[PDB]
Amino acid sequence: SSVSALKRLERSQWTDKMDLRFGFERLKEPGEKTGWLINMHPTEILDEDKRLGSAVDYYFIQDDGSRFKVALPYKPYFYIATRKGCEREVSSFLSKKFQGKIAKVETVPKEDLDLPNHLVGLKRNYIRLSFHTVEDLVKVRKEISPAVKKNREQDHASADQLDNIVDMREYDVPYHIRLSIDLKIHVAHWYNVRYRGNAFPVEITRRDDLVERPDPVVLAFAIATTKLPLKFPDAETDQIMMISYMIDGQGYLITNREIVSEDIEDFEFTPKPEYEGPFCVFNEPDEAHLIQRWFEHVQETKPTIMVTYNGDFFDWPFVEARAAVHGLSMQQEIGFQKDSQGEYKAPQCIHMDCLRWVKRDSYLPVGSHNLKAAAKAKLGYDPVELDPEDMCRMATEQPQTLATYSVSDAVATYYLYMKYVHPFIFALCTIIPMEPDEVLRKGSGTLCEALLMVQAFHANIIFPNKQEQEFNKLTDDGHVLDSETYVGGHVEALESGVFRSDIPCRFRMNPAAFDFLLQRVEKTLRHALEEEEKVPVEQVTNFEEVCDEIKSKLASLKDVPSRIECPLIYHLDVGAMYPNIILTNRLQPSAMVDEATCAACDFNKPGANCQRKMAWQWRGEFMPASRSEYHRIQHQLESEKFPPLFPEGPARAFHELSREEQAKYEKRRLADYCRKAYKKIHITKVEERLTTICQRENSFYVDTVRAFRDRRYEFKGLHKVWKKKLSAAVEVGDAAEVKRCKNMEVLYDSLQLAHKCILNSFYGYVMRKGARWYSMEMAGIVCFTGANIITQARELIEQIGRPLELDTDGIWCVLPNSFPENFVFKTTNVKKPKVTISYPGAMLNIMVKEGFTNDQYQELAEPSSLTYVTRSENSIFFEVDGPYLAMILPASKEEGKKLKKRYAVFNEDGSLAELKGFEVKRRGELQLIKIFQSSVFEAFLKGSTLEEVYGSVAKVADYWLDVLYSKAANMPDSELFELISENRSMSRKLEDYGEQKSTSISTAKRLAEFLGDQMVKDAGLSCRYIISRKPEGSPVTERAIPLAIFQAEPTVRKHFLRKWLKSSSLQDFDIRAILDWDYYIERLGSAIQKIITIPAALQQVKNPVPRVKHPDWLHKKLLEKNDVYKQKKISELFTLEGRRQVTMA
Amino acid sequence: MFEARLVQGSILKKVLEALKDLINEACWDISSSGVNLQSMDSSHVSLVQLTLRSEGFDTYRCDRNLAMGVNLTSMSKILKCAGNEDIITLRAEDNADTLALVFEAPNQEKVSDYEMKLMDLDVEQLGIPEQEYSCVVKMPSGEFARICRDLSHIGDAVVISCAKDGVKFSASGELGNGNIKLSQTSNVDKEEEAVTIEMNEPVQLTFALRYLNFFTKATPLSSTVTLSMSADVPLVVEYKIADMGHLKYYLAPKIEDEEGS
Amino acid sequence: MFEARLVQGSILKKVLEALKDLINEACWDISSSGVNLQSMDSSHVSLVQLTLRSEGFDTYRCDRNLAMGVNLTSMSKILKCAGNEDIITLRAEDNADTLALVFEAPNQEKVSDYEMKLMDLDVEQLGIPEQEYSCVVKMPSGEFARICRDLSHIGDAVVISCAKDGVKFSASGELGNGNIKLSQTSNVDKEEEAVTIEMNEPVQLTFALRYLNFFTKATPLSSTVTLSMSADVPLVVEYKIADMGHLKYYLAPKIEDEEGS
Amino acid sequence: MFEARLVQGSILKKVLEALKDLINEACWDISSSGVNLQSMDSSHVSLVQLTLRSEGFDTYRCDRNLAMGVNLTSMSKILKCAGNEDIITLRAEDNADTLALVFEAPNQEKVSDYEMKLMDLDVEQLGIPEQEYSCVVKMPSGEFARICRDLSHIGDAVVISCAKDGVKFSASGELGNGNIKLSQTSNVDKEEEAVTIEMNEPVQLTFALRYLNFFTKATPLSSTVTLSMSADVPLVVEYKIADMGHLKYYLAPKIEDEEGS
DNA sequence: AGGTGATGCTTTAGATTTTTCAC
DNA sequence: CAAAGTGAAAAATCTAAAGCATCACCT
Ligand code: SF4
Repeated sequence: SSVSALKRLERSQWTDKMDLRFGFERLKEPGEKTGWLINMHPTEILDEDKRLGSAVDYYFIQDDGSRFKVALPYKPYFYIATRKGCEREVSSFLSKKFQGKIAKVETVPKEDLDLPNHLVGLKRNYIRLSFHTVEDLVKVRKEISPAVKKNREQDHASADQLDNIVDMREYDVPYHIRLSIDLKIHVAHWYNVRYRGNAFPVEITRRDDLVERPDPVVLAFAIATTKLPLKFPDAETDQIMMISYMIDGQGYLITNREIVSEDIEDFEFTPKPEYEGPFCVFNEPDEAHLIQRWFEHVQETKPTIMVTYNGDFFDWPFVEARAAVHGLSMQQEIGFQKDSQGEYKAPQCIHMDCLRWVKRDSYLPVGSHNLKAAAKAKLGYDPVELDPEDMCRMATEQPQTLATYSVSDAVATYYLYMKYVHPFIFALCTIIPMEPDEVLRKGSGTLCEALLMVQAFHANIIFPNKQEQEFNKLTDDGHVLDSETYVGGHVEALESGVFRSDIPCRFRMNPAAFDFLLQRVEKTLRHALEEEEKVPVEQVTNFEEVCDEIKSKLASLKDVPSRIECPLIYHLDVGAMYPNIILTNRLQPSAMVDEATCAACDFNKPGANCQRKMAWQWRGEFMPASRSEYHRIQHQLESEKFPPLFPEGPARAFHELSREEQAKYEKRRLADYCRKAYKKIHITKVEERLTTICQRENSFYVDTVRAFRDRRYEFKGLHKVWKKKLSAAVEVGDAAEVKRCKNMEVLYDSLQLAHKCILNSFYGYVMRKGARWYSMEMAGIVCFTGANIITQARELIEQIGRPLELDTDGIWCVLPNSFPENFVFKTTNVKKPKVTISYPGAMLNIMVKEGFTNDQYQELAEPSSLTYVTRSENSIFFEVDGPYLAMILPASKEEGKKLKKRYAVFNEDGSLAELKGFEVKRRGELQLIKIFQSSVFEAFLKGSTLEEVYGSVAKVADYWLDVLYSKAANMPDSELFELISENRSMSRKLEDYGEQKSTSISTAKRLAEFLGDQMVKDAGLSCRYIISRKPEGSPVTERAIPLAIFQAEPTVRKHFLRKWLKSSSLQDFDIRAILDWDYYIERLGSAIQKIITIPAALQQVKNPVPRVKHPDWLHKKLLEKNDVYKQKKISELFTLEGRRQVTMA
Repeated sequence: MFEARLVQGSILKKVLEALKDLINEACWDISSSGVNLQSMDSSHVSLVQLTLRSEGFDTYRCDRNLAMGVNLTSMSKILKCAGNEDIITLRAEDNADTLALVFEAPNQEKVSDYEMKLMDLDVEQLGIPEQEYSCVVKMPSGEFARICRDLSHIGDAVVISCAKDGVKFSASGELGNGNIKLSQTSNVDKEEEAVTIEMNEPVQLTFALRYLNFFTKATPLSSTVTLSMSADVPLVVEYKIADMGHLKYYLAPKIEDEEGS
Repeated sequence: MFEARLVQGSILKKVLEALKDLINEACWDISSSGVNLQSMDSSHVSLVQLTLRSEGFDTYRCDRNLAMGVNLTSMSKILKCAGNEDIITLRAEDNADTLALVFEAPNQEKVSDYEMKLMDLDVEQLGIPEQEYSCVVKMPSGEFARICRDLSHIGDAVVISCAKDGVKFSASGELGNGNIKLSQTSNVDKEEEAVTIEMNEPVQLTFALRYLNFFTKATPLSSTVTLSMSADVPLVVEYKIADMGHLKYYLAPKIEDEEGS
Repeated sequence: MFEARLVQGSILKKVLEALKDLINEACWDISSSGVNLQSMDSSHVSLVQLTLRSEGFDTYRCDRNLAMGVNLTSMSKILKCAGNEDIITLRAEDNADTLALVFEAPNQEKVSDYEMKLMDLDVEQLGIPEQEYSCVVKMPSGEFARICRDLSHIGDAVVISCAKDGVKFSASGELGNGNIKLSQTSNVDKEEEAVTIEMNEPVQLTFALRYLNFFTKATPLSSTVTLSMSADVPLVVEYKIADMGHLKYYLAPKIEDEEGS
């Protein structure tokens, strides 16, 4: 009560004095000041009326660096809708029960989206309860959540106004977001701020024209930690060496000299002409002198940005442990406190981590998310490394190595942040009104959620409640569903193997399809001109010339359709294909309308220019239980009691249990009943359903992403324009013009990269529970439209080439050499003197608009007269990335089925453009297979005949398999240890799983026998192990010999391995003699068969190597096709009679 | 109003089960000559032929020249419901929806009826070329079927020769080669066990071992087996089921494609 | 302590082979009269009631009527050592820790001892209602198991139609439908193949096939099984051997899904 | 010319069938004295032996000695060709890269010739430890196989013990433990069912069971087995083949830790 | 020495479950 | 009291569904 109030007050005052310690003054004098935001944070500041007043704070700087802040209070609120005629009394009783919490009660109608009579002009009326603090909000929402839960429970089943309220909303999304959208505040932009007394709220305005913006103070500290061998690295055991850090180009370093042997001097790291960071050395005799010198250095810094990767798991608990050993108070010193979900939020500073962007939102290879790999990707040059096992002695022998390593790592960290992550924060501060930490941490799906809130309040529509997952789904026959999904990613690879463009291959074409192209060559080119660049034909000068060139080349392909010629690897990529199709058909989540509610609309004219007959298939994975036996088992459940979930509580009854344990009871009982009853518990079928979609709603998602795609195109166009301007100014050399033009081009690059990320985020919103617009058909219908497109491409290129991979949004493919691919059209127009046109994308575009010109595109031209102007639009634009030199396609082990979504490509120079889906980018598991993957990916690019390429891959495979077939006697054992180190995590304790059998549980049992239960007392253990072979007649999960046994002294270590081995006869116990090759050999065999053997066998290569065997299903067909005794059709030997059809009896 | 009953239900059981692993939808037809089956595999290789005499049935009332194309897996599953020594009758109508089969036992108590739904498909029909074939053997059924079963795993391709010495079947694979040689029989009175040959010209051909393996499940249909073949000619192996009718079978051979010289 | 020993090794062997898969756990509540095996089935619909009396044994000594019980799987695994006429011998104590299973040869040479860890259960005692049965049939075991296997691969819901003449089973399968006809047998000499029917009222109940297939695993018990039922009551299957006891098999009737009307 | 004539057919194919799961590749020193088998097993924990000398054969021509090698699974699948009554002959040559096998039917019209592309081997040969054997169990191997497979269902390993009271075949399992006891036959007139254990000293030793089961796959060639053994030596489970030859299997003792904790 | 089916002994394809990746 | 997962791999292990090699009568 009052103790909580004074606790919150003293917390507020502590945070306030803490905040003013680091600059950011309390702006309390009247006046108007220019401002440029960096971060936001909520707090409590006492009001003019003595009430504990919750607020938020905005942190602004200027060009000089004037660090100040302003407090923003607003009443917390949420909306409630009841039945019709139950809003006034609800407001009255809520006002008279929530006094001291609610400031005022107001009726704010908001526009529904999921409602019958959809946007006929009816607006649902909500009630809005303006509270005081977020803590009162929490206690009120906990008071109301089971009340509204039971209210909707009788609503499902079928007085007081507490029952009439039937919805709570925006409860998952906290106060930051709705205050951010309430005042239209968009972060990190130039705003004008004016304080006019405490009696009036501080007013903030958006200044729009000032796109020029400064650089805030940054910190890029570079950590290093000595770790004892066979130990988790921690601050309590060992001690720090030094620190170096970078500020806006200028860097420093602070170095503890008690363990550092020698003093150090200034370093420079300039590997690039536009890269430069100067340093300065501060050397500290004491580790306390280290930590203080760093802390007063950041005291004088007035710091706002302090970024190092993976801070919230290895640096901030580390540093607070360091301060706790010395007794230093971190909360007073800075304020770095553990978050409720395992981070260290800074109320005065900003701490990022690139692992929240290089691993997730950079769309790079996942396993190459390390900072050296990030540098080799983006900077292009990998910095120096160290082994954490032996870096303690490396530090003690020489400190200059760690000094150069840390300064290089820090300056690379700054360059990675500046070139990519400041664009990202500006990118996401453009319109998404979020503070950057939860921008990085929360997903791009939540970013799309944020955009939905932004344009929803611009639409002034209500936010849908984030739905809960409901079990016991019942179909039309009331049939129990197990798990629901779609038809899935229609991902198929037709052929497989090596495909290098310069190395020639075989083509077998159809001249009929070539003539089919020929009658519409000119129509293709015309549609390419007037619809891509909106450029008419009459401006084009040499249209006839390129037309005749196309005729000549296509006839030069047409005359001999079966040839051996150099492949042309072209990717039929269509990025943002999803919202393109939603643009074509105006696909809205609550325009998702069934016919029984399509008739509820007022546009069901016989001239059906508004109903789209969209078809889709529903996958059904369901329980065989019927309605009747479900009734019997539910009556048997509710007839008696249950064991209590309450420890030593009353007997547990059905009618007051919660939902999930009842679902568990139901699934177990039906599962084993049908296991003994129906032979299967999961039955797979793919039905078909037909459901149209409406078109005339607010279309906020549709027109929002259309506006975003137009902004994409114009931002990219201005990106080329201003980068040409920047280059020309570089040959000019005037400093002001070049610096403002770099500002403009990084602005445009920021925007385009932003909206590339968001178009990569649109599709993923709907297959996740607890969202605004969960769907079961939206992504389904769009992937069916895309499936139709890619199938039609597969027959089309099936006539005119070879389709390699049918991957959702991109179709990797190959073309003949003389195929028309790109043509430049010289025009008389001054603005575009020459127009470059890619032929295959153009002809696919005319195909997809011949099949898919949506004539139902209707726009609300006049909202007053409800005018819906029907028109026809085309937008289905494809693209082909630069011709790829290489194309590799792996296959699978089993019969007739290959890998899906797994492949790799290479540019003309052979750069690592794209590689994904393999274990080599998968963390954990086995690592030696990862390193053979790395070696063979390096060895792919050599060669000019595919036989010699396969021979070189065979040579590197022969090397790395004769490494292990020679038992590695003449080579050391540590890298062997890290190669064979198989690690499987303990998600629960050893005693939790119990009777479950796995290699992890067996390893935990071996640890329990070795060092007692103290090593296996909890979960999260990095249980490292290998596999043993000497034990015979034993399951492979059994005998999971751990690596932790190696710490024991040789008599006890031997005795334990006799105990686990059940054989005391052995006397020499080398680790090579305790291996079990069989799991290693089967792992490498599966990998090799997936990567090289099966695709080469498919590519008429006699073997990759005689050291691998093959599944014998392909062996039969190869040995029969290697002989002249082919199969014979009936018709040539046997005469025919005619086709006969059987009729109904 | 079509009726056809046969006393030897067992021979019907075995003939309808021994057509399984090459065809899923047979082409059964009913005419004045009896009931006849001609069906060709889904993998466009081989043809099977079955004919039955009208008098082979105890009663055979063919009211119309009706052909029925029905599935085979469920046909044999509902077929195996019958016991070994039980009488079988087949019923069909000028217009209906479902084939009718009634199973009756000699103890006149274990009597069962069944209702099999009819389906509709369009199928190809192939002509039968009849010409003078080089060699006709009169081989015991169990011995030839045993040869088919045992030579199944020496390889997947079998070559077959006929001579004055007799008949030889030679097959080989990656592991090795095996050949079986048959002489002629004169010192035995039981012609079912006896083997006799005729010859017109030398025969050195080869056939699909695997399809003969899947077909050879018709062993006890006839006590002996007779064959007939020539070069680039249909293989005619036929199983004469007494005066009931006969089974026949047609196979695609292998021809040696010419090479450069 | 507890002691019993009997010479017929086949009887309990096939009893355990019948009861091994249908029920996992049962309570062995021995008394002065003997033991009674009722089991709360994991299916929770098909109840079982086994009775065992003491006159059939050669020795039967016990000190206290223990309400013990063990898993039937381990019992099947340990009596799988038993043959046909090997003398079965069992020893036990007043406390439930380890049983002794002894098998003695008919030719007095082979002996054995086996030990098993016991377990403690808590199963409430189900009632075994006794009533008059409107229809009873003494069904010979072999062809009843045959018709269960007959409709097993064909249908998943067998109807029973017990009439004055006999009983009729039909079903509705994906491939089709059919029926089997039963009646009294009068002229048959062997009564184990004879079938007789008690009737008071025709009872129509639809039933799962392969559950009865689990129950028909008791076919080597006797050549003839007793099958009894009435209206609106679970059916009872009665198996009888020697003067040993009786097994009652209480299977609840699944009604027609009435949601369609 | 490495010739061998012999009347029987079932015995050779079944003794090579006996090695289907224990040896995939072995050594056959085809000598003038005969042919012999001796190798490690696949897991290299046991010794196998098959002896087959010249005077068993009808005619047996062999000038030099050649130690050939063949995949046991391959020729085992090949040796399932002729019947058990078939009379068998095998020969080889100086360049015997392939075997030359003929199956000839008893009625002398169905003759088949077989060949197999061979492969060489290099597995070290060791001398069998020959010494006095303390205990031998001359008991019919069918019962031995039955009981060992029966206890294999409950037990994983065995404890052999032949003391002055009799033979104890103990077997501890995770579910339960069991032991097998047998004494001398006294009232059995026939000596093929009799057990006669010559008695030297009591023994308690441990061996494997699944390898013993693999050895007991080879019963139907002999009526009885000798289980020859001493203290701390591998078991000698000897099967008499015929007058043709014999065979020995040597299973290693399980070295349990005799020391205390 | 074969003809009807039991009866069991391998064999092979799903079934199921648990981490652990990509989206 | 808390917590953004679910298809796909891949195997371990647990299964059942058959394929096929011996037996209960009978001259
Ligand atoms: S498709 Fe047309 S008729 Fe149907 S709901 Fe939408 S606007 Fe109304």
